Amino acid sequence: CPLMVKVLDAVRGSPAINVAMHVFRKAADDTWEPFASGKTSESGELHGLTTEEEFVEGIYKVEIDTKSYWKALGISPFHEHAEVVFTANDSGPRRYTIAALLSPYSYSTTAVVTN
Amino acid sequence: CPLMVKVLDAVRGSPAINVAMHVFRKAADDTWEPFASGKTSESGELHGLTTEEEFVEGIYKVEIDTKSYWKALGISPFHEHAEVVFTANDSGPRRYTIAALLSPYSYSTTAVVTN
Amino acid sequence: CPLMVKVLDAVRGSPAINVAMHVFRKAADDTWEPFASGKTSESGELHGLTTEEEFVEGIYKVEIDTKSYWKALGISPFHEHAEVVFTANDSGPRRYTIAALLSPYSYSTTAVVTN
Amino acid sequence: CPLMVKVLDAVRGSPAINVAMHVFRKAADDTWEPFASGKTSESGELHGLTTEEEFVEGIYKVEIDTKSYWKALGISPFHEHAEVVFTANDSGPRRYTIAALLSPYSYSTTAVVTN
Repeated sequence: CPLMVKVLDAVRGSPAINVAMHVFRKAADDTWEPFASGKTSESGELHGLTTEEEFVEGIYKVEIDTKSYWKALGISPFHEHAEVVFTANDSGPRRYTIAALLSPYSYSTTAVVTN
Repeated sequence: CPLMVKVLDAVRGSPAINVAMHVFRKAADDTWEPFASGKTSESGELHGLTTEEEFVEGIYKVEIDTKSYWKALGISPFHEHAEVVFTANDSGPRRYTIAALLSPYSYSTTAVVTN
Repeated sequence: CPLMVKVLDAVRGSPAINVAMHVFRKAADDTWEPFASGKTSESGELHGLTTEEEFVEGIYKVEIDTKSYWKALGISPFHEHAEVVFTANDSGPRRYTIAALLSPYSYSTTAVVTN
Repeated sequence: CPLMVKVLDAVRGSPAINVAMHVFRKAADDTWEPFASGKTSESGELHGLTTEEEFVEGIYKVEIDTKSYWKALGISPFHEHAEVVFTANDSGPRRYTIAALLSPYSYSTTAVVTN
């Protein structure tokens, strides 16, 4: 599993469950093409977005719908979404774990890249 | 000053100086219209992006060129950039300070919204 | 001002106001000798803790009373406090700004060290 | 497993391996008593510190030796250590995952508490 995302809620100290996200890949003509999508599970994780074969070199964008997450909890948050944009697999295949830590007016994002 | 950005470098323990960024407003056709840009000062701050009259309600994106910053320092970064996307002034004009804390494989962004 | 602390609230998107903290210096017997304290202003900042003459090399601890802050806001926190422990002035006097970003179940602390 | 710690390196985008930490519990007389210790594995995780039976209610402190971690990589970091202090099990037994994200001049810590 070459691309996984984990989302935590910094207010409750819990996984952020049922958070929707879409992944995009930059095409040769510079547009963002839809690549994969999913929502976080009860553990705050989203697995199975792609395969080693499909996940070729390129620039990818993960757009995490954090606004809908907060709104369903009654909160009007600052950010519309949390976006993570990165070049992947430039030196060969790697495994990427993207973590997002959510607060109503702040988010943090971290990448763990393994070989 | 309705919109200010402050950037810190978590590797060196300093303001992040000469960080370039662009501010976009979302157009009617859902494309991003650039409208302001600048680079952070010796204090890591960028002021004077817009004015209260011009800074009307809408969705705004700040794209911070973190990759160029880390490249200029000889340090390999993960992200292409750090984006902050938010709806402004939904309850009337506010002063926004966007605070970004940068590491090569992680960043955080926080909004301090004052009235 | 050799030592300043700035605290932000990631839930409300604001300076964290009236946050109490104590500064300790490590004694010869490895106990913590209190020597300064204060509470953050309307801007979330605490200035005037020490002076350049008094702020000699040594190990210092800032204990930020985050639990009281969250309790005063009616929000359940995880931590008893946020501690920052550091050796000061190891290469000669520096100006230290300690920046703390607070959420109920997460915090970050960053040092901006200028010369 | 009621108490686990995970440590990541924000510079390299990797688990922080072989990071030492000590856990303490506040005694009835207010002193910190040694509770458990260990070092992070190749995955940046430390498991098996305690048991459900042993991990009674109380105030606990995790002192993570982040300075030694950075020094072994050639870096003189800001913090002496990263300390996480918290009341545990106040409403019955819970499972605690403490995460720490390390940069030379910044650290973040998060708690995920599950029932």
